[PDB]
Amino acid sequence: GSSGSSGTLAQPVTIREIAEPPKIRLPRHLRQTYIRKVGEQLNLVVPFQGKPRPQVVWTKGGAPLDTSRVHVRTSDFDTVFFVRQAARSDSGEYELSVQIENMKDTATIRIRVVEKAG
Repeated sequence: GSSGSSGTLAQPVTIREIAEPPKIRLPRHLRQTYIRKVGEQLNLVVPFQGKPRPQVVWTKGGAPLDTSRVHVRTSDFDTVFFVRQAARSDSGEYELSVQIENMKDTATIRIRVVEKAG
């Protein structure tokens, strides 16, 4: 008779697979113009998920942090951002992207600095 079926011949593809995809868990306190005062110390904890070890990239508009005066303590678990004094200048947008074997993620953060009142 005549049966029906699909299929083709072609060597398989062997390639390592990812354990867990990158995910930038943004808190509710970051989903809004971060209002802060000048001089005060900044503290931002943006947790990230993924495996085996998701990289953490920090950029301000497109360029990486000067990493000269800023103290960025990234932990396998989550990353942490802090600053001695929040100068009105700092006020901008912090983009956080997670690098992975064959995956990548991005995120935006709004930061606003206001001069103390007197």
